[PDB]
This record gives sequence, structure tokens and C-alpha cells, in this order.
Amino acid sequence: KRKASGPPVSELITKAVAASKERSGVSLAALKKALAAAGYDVEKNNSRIKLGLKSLVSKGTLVQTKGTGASGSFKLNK
DNA sequence: CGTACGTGCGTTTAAGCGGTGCTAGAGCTGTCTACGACCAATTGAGCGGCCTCGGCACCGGGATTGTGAAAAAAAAAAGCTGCA
Ligand SMILES: [Ca+2]
Ligand SMILES: [Ca+2]
Repeated sequence: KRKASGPPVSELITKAVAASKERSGVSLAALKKALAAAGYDVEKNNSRIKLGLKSLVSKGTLVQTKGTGASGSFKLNK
């Protein structure tokens, strides 16, 4: 009955947190802190989270509404 | 990407061919009467009509089923640890 709680951590989650936010939103900075809130402070995972972007359009998971140079305002169904 | 098929060879097999010999049975002919058309009178089954009353179509409201997204929780690739 204590503090730590958070995510399931991959493309099951990049699709779940982007959908677990009630509405649309920007960048690596929104998605990672929702994914690292439990206590696992970000170390080497920084390249691993970063990679997910081409992996999502190539495998067809999130369309990006906004964003250019490692920024991406990712969408699901409206 | 792996191998199931096609091609082409030499070897083996029995189909095909002609002939003979045998006789089952196909198919023809004649006779004869059981059987089915045809008939008229008889009459009852099944037709149209007509009435009724319970099954079922439709409704509303509740219980149940099944799908799908998220959130959590087991379970394996991706990183490294000193040992030996
Ligand atoms: Ca005859
Ligand atoms: Ca009737």
C-alpha cells in the first residue's frame, strides 16, 4: 500500500500511453516520463525510446500529426 | 530459399495385333390369355366456403454474451559480471 506505479513499457505501451492520455500530444518528453514514472530513472533506454518513431509508421501504429527532428505529436483514432 | 517437378536417357513390360475356337445369351418368331382399356351407373372423398381461437409475431425490459482498449503481470531478447 505504497507509491510506485506506471507502464507496461514498449509498443503495446507507446500505443497504450498515447491512448491513455485522454487527448493528443507532443514529443519524446511526454511519452517517456509516463513510461518512467514508477522509479526507473532514464539511463541507456534514451536511445531505445528514441528509436520507436520510425518503428511505429513502418509497422503502422501511430500517425504523427506534428513534429520534425525527433519531435512527433502522435495520433490514434479520433 | 529449398526442392518438386520436367526432361532425357537406358531397361522392362504388356498392349496391341491378328488369328483361332467355343458357346453364352441376345434377340427373333409364334401362341395364347391375363390384364388393362373402356363403359355406364353409383356414391363418397375431397373440394370451396366459412367460422374460431391459439400460435406466433412483435413489443419492452431485463440477463447474458462477446468484443476491445487499457492496465497489470508473467516471460522471454538485449544488455552486462566477474570466474575459471
Ligand atoms: Ca409378337
Ligand atoms: Ca379447408
